[PDB]
Amino acid sequence: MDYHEDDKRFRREELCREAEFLKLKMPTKKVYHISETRGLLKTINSVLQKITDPIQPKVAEHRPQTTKRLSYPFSREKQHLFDLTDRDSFFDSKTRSTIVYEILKRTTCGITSLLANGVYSAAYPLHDGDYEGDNVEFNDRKLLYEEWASYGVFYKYQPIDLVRKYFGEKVGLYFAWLGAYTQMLIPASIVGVIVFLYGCATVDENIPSMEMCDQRYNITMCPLCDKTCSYWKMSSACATARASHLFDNPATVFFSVFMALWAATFMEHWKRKQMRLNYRWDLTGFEEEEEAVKDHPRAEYEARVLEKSPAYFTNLVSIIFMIAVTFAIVLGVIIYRISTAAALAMNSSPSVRSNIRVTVTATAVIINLVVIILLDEVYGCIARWLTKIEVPKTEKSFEERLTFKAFLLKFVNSYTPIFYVAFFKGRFVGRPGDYVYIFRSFRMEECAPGGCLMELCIQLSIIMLGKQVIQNNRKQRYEVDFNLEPFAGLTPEYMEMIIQFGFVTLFVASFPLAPLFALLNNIVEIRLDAKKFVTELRRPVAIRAKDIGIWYNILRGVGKLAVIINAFVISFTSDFIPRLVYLYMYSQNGTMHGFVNHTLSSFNVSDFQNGTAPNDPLDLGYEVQICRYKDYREPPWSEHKYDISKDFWAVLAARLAFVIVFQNLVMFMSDFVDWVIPDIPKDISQQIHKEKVLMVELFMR
Amino acid sequence: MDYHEDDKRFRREELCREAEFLKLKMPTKKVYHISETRGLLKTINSVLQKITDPIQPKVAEHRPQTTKRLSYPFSREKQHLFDLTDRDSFFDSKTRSTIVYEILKRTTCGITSLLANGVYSAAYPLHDGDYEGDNVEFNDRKLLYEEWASYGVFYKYQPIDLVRKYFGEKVGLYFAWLGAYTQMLIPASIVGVIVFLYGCATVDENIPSMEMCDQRYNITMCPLCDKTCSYWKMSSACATARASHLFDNPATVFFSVFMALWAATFMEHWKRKQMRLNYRWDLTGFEEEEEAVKDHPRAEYEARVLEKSPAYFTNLVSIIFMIAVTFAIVLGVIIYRISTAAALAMNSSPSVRSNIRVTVTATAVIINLVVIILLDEVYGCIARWLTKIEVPKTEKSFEERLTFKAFLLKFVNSYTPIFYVAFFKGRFVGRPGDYVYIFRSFRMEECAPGGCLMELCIQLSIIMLGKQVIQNNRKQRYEVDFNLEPFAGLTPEYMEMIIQFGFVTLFVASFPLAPLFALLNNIVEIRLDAKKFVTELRRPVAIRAKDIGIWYNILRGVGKLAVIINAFVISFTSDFIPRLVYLYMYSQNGTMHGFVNHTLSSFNVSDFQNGTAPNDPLDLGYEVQICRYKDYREPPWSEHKYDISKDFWAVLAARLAFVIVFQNLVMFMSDFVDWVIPDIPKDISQQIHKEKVLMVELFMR
Ligand SMILES: [Ca+2]
Ligand SMILES: [Ca+2]
Ligand SMILES: [Ca+2]
Ligand SMILES: [Ca+2]
Repeated sequence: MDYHEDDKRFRREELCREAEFLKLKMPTKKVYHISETRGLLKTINSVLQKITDPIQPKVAEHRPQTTKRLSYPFSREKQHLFDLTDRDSFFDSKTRSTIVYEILKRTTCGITSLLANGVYSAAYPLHDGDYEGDNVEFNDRKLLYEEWASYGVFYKYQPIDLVRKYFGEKVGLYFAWLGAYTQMLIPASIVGVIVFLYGCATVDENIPSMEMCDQRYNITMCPLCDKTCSYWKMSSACATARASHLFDNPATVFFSVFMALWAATFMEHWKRKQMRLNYRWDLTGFEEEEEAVKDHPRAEYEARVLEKSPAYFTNLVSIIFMIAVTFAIVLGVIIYRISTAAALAMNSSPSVRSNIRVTVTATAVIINLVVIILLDEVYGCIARWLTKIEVPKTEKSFEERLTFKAFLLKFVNSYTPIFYVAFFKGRFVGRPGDYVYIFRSFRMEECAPGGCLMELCIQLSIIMLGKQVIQNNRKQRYEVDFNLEPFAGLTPEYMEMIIQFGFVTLFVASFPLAPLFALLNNIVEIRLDAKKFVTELRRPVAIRAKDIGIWYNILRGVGKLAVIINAFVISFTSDFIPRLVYLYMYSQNGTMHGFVNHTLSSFNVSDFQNGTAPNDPLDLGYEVQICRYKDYREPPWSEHKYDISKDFWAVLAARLAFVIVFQNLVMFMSDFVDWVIPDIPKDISQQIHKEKVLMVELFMR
Repeated sequence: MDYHEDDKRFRREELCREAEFLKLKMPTKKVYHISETRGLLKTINSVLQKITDPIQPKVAEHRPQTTKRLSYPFSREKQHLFDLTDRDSFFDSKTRSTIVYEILKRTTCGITSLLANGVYSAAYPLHDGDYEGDNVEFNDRKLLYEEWASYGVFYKYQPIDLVRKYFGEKVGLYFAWLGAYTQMLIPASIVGVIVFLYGCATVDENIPSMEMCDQRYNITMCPLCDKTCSYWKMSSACATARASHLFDNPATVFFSVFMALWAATFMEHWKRKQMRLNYRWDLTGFEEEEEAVKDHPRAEYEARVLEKSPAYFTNLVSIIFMIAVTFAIVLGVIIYRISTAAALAMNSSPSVRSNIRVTVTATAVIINLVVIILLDEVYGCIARWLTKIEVPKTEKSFEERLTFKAFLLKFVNSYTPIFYVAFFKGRFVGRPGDYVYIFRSFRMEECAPGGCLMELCIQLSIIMLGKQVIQNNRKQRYEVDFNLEPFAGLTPEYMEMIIQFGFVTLFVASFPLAPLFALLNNIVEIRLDAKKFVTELRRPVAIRAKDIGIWYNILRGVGKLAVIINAFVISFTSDFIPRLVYLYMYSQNGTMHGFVNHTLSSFNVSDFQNGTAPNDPLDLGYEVQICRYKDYREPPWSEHKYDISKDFWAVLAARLAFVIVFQNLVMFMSDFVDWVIPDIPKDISQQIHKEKVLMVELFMR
């Protein structure tokens, strides 16, 4: 049981002599202000860095950090830059660790240069006591384990003041943002359940659904593949049409508008909440610019350029990153294209005879998700290498550029198959008179029969649930925390949340119960992150932060892109605009009767291109003469046959007009939601006004 | 010649006794810190308010206001909140007037309550000396008259430090913004002249222009009016087609993109320039919130609601303002509709026989501009009355709400005829088989023959030049400034500049030399505003300001609306998308030959509706059987005649797709221009860093 002390570093004790000299030179600089104690356990030494009482005001004044006062107006104690009070244990462990880390970073041979050189293996603070220990005494770690880091306390609120008090305000800000996201997902999940129940309660009487599942019509569709498969009855796929209505009803369009407004309201609710937490924790912006130490490779680079005496190199690095992003996009496209074929071969190998084209698609999206998880680490390493060779000036810019590059790579390799299936999947394929052949021998495949909106939503389901699947399916203190996993950072924990937010905002024009899945994921992910921070990972160094930072701009950009993505999803891949066009232009009775016969276009089977027709035309029991495809083209009994008709141009014009109306009106409503809701709450403003006039009154006398 | 003194107020000296008692009560409160001297000239007294030396540090410390320091690092003197230096005339006239006005506003019976009550006619400062006076001694007013307020010094730069030193920093900020606007209009004007010369150098060989001005084709167009006029040859209007190419060439589309980027660049340049001027003048944000005195009607309202013991009343006021704005819109539409008819009757009264339909349109837009100038004051008074009955809490919110209401009313009544001619002018009229009749007897008019883009640009020309036309076509001091016109405010001077900016950004997709007209207007308007501020108007009270305020948000909103307005102008009223559609879909040779025959649609003259055909079908010398209109409809020799064909839907789909592409790409490029250009300049940041570390170093010792 070590005494009350602070951040400790780990040495390498058995060139080696130069490393030992560098390991001993800095403690000689630490003699004046840091106490030390060495320890041997079996073969490797370690050192301790307890700091003394008079040096806490020495560093707490040069770096301005807040301190609670004595007076309590309205039973709420005020704060000040420094207050001197006896029984000096009021400096909690996070403040002491921050002061010691600032001492380590300021004193040169910074501690990061010695850690990257290799003379120091690690430098971590120690957790206060132990969690779930026998006969422990009022531990903050134990309190956070029993009240916050438990699966049986998931419904209760989280002690955000306690997690700020223990793991600092960056981890506190992350958990407050995650709690705000989880709390805002509840009304979206409720409305999503309502919309899904509306879809389930209407699909029985949905007129296209009954027209497409009806027998005695005997409509024979076009083969949709090469000479391997053949003509298929449309009714044989209309069970997909029963699943199709649950995702493209007008309630889903209202749901898209509601989630645009919900993303806006969440953005300014978090904008107010971060100012509320800034009022609660620290409003001092005295941490001024150009105070962090520069990078040692940056120092070497500037020494080199002053000896040999930039923007061009940084522009070249950004260009290389741009072709890297384009390569990632085309790589994701080709990975999805080969993964669906690999799943098709795997399912056709033992002749399972599913005859549903859903289990094979689930296998395809599962192996695609596996490959995406495999290349996520590759893209992270590529982004880190690209950012390190640019050698930014400070650590903050280094972290922000690494964050930007990693987020763009995660965005492209996590949304490339979904953007491929949603938009560029079965539109560029031509008429059955003549198809388009990529590499002059392979046809570009059409999507799922009866509508690949079902394919899009099951890919969304599997990819969103895969993140849940991969997570759900005599000794002294210093060696115990040495056995613990080191703390990496909040950046990969923000990455998955931002990707989930992209799923929630970008693709609920096709999946109304995505907020429900996101809420069910976040409910257990809050407790998993709590258990990981309390039990497994080492104590974070509690770096000071004011707001979230770059991820707020990332959320704003995702929300702005979600408007145009949702508009394009509703217009093009949702098959809702053609229903409106048939209802208001071609109905002739005011009802949606004959919509399926209007959408389908005839094709004479004598006009295939060089044996593309199937080898078995008698599989249906009759010799079919005309198949029906879906492209809005002229019938074969016309003067200009297999040509684009007026209906295609009318439907396309209506789709583009709806994109214009949706995008403009939804951006205007989001701007109105931004304008109405103030950034600063009125109560926080009157409280900070009262606090500043009360401190002026107190310091007047 | 009065001595060195400050702001003086004007009394009413011959109930009257109560007014006299209120006029004498407040000078008794002025005895302690203000000196006074009374003066009679013929019948009315006046008072003087020279302030004493010890009161200047008393008020200059409670309200933190700038004071130059003695030391000059890099030949630039620093700034501190207060410095004590002998020869106390370093406090210039604007600071003394501001201190005296703050004294007047703080001391109760505020000075605005006594001025609105009626006991005080005016309260104005005196100009330092006189301009252009004989044997004057280094006057700032004289220096600004010969160096800034003159028409012979228009090419030189303006002394922005001197105008800040004399009329304060609000007038300085207005003149700096006007100078930045004039300087940024120069490259836009150069590119506009280049684009206009490109249009002039191509119109000779423009294939639609030669096809439309060619003889021997003998195309007879539809009557385009009621039974009054008759069929007209298209060539008889193709001189308008020679003017039409100068405004809808592809250089104009590139010009629209260039002005979107130019508006973004101007916004970021002014954003940097206002921070530069903030560094030069004052960076202190110590003027905290809730320090201004509340309104007396607001005090009466809160006293009433506390005695009798809001959001509903404010919402009702905003609703009344919304129906007021809608009424202004429909009023502007009907004013244009009756003004064109009034001009037509006025021109047809003496039988001028112009036969050009341009002089009558110029008369229509001139009288429309006259009516708009007439109702601008009406809308300003309506906005002031609507804002005053809402009784806002402070003066700043009162001015901002009055500004918002006045700007919306100015926007609607200044852009309603232009938005009417651009978009809703000749599109809702039907085919010549059957027209639409408003009020069941009057046809909705078609616009000018050969293209009403010419009508739109001549209306833009006249409305933009009308603001230039209405502007170009033994005694002591206190009585001299009493004879001068009182200072109203910078709000009406900002209104015309914002309307000019709306003209520059919203409508250069149809008028490429609008920045040239704006530059030629601003060149003389800077000098007229300078002469008005120096010679005619009284001295402003020099209220402190940091940025412009609401007008920056207004400029941002105008620039954001300009993207979609320009996209709709290029797609719908520019006739550029149909040229692209004919070139890439119907050309059959790759050239623009037969475009006029493709756009025009035939109509049999046997199919007019109830005598709508003209009374004189033999005016052209032949009995015409088929006229040609412009609606993309099926020919009469068709199974479905006079019906919308495939070409209309294709052209409409291309127009909407171009609106989508233009809006999305142009907003992305504007966001990229905002993102690349930093808000704070790097040199200003390094200088404020150097200044703060040097003041820390000085105050350390
Ligand atoms: Ca996590
Ligand atoms: Ca807001
Ligand atoms: Ca003016
Ligand atoms: Ca910027």
